[PDB]
Amino acid sequence: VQSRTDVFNEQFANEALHPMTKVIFNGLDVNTEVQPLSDDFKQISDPKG
Amino acid sequence: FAIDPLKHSKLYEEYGLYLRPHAPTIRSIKYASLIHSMLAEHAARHNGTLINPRMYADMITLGNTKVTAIVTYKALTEMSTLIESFRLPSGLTLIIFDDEKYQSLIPNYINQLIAYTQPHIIPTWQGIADFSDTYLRSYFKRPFELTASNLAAPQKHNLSPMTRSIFNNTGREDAVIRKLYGYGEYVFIKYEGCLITWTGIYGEVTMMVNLSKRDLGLD
Repeated sequence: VQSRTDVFNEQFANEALHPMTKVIFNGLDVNTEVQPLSDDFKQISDPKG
Repeated sequence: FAIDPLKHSKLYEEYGLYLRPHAPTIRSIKYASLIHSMLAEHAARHNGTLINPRMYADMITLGNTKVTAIVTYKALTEMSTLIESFRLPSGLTLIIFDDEKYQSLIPNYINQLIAYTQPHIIPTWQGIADFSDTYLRSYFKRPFELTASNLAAPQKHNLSPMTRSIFNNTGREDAVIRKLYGYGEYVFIKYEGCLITWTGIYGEVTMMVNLSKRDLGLD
C-alpha cells in the first residue's frame, strides 16, 4: 500500500526539499578521538629487578 | 477574437462551440470580423507586418486614438473612420484561448498586436474550451450536457435551439436522440475522441485517446 511518495519520481522531489541528514542512532556518535596527554609510563609485563 | 468565427466557423465547430444564429452582441461579432478584413489588407500593403501596431492595438482594444505627411499615417486614417463608424462605448477585446491548434492558426497580423494589448485568455480544461465568460457565453451557444440522468425531453429542461446546443453523453445512438426525444432543430456537437476515467492505485486518473467510443471496446 503506497500513495504516492514511495515511487521514486515523487520521492526524489521531496528530498531536494528538506534534505534528510540525521538518522536514529541509539548509541553515542563518536566523531573524534583523543590521544593521551603524556605518554609517561612504559607498560612492561614481567619486571626485571 | 483572434480568428473570426463567421469567416472561419468550422474551427470553433471542432471544439464543440457552434455559432449562435442571427441585438447587441450579434451586432458586435459582425463588427469585429469587419476589422479583420481591414487589418488583413493593411498587412498585405507592406508585407506582412502592419505598421505602427501600437496605434493599431490602441484602437481595437481601447476606444482611443481617433486620427485624421499623410501616407505614413494613411492606414491609421482609413481605420479611424472604420472603428468610430460603429458606436461602441469601449474597445473590442482579444480572445486567444490557449490551444496549440488554435494558437498556430492565428494569422500574423493578430500576433503582432498581442505585445501591446493585454488580451483576454480563456483557459482550456483539456481542450474543449469550457464556456464561461460574457465573451464566450453571450456570443454563441452555451451547451447542455445530455448524460444518462437528464432524459428525455427538451421541454423538460427548458432548452431552446437558438441558445443551447446538446452534448451526447448517453451511450445511445446519435440519430435516435434527435428523432424520438424531440431534439430536432437542436444542433449537436461532434467529438471524435473519448476520455476515460480509470481507477488507480493512487486515485482517479483521467486519460484520453483520440479514438471514438465505437473504435475501441472497453465499456
